[PDB]
Amino acid sequence: VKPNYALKFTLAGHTKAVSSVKFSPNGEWLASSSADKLIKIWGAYDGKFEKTISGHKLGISDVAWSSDSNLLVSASDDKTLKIWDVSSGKCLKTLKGHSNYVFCCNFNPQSNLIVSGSFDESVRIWDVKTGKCLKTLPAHSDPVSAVHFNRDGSLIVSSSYDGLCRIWDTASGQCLKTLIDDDNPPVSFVKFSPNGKYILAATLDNTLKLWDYSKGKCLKTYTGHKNEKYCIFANFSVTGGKWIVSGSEDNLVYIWNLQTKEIVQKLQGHTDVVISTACHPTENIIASAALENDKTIKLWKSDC
Ligand SMILES: O=C(NCCCCc1nc(CO)c[nH]1)c1ccccc1
Repeated sequence: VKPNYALKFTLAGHTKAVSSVKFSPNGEWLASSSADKLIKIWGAYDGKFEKTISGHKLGISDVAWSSDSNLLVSASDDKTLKIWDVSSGKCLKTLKGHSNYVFCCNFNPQSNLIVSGSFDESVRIWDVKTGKCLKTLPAHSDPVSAVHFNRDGSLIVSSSYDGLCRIWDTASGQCLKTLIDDDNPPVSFVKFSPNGKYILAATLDNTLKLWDYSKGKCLKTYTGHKNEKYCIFANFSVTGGKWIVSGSEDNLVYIWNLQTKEIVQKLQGHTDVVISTACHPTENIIASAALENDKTIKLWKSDC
């Protein structure tokens, strides 16, 4: 079986490259971040522009939702993260400490913590309530491309242009595991599978790999897309068929069968690198976003 994702909405408004799109956990909203220093909120189902959230002094690389869909965190080239009240659009805290661009951020499931990755080669864990840094992990020896909590928040995974994926005990900040192959191409993206047993990792050799966390083994490889330059997000689609979803530097959205590794669909429409894709938490909906020749978000819908 293949999905049949078709274009429903093109979301225009960003004046520079989009960097990241993410659906709210309640499925209501899409949040977008951009080089234009703005966060935009859009209706997930009708594509309707809701509001602009402003305050960062330089471009935003990443945005992430709290579990209750009430807060956003953004990661900025201004070396800060900002926690936002989405309803008011107000900046609640500025997270200060990173010594270079903040690239990537995520809330833990409880949403009492935020994890961030920076070009400063550190991973930081922040208290949402106080806005204070709790820990600095000396995580990598090159820029940190991604950070993610597992399903219960007990673990962090990070990836770096140093070619490593590392798994961290959240409570202690101690490294549990380093995923190395024999080569070490830059790791441009990582996240845990919904059940937290696997890690999906992108490398800048046009390759996605599914890793067994517990064993430290590669189970699956997904190829045929273009990824040698950008930190392109990848997703587990779980609402219909079990797919892998990724953008591509050839301006397409790739969708693979998770088990077979076959490409099942290629979504044509963007006029630049598809940097970010997000899978809706309950509907067969994909959001895709493109760099500065395009600057649009596209919403797609499938019957499976
Ligand atoms: O990908 C780059 N710029 C596009 C915007 C950021 C996309 C992004 N991906 C993630 C994955 O965690 C977070 N944010 C980039 C790559 C190399 C050097 C400078 C910038």
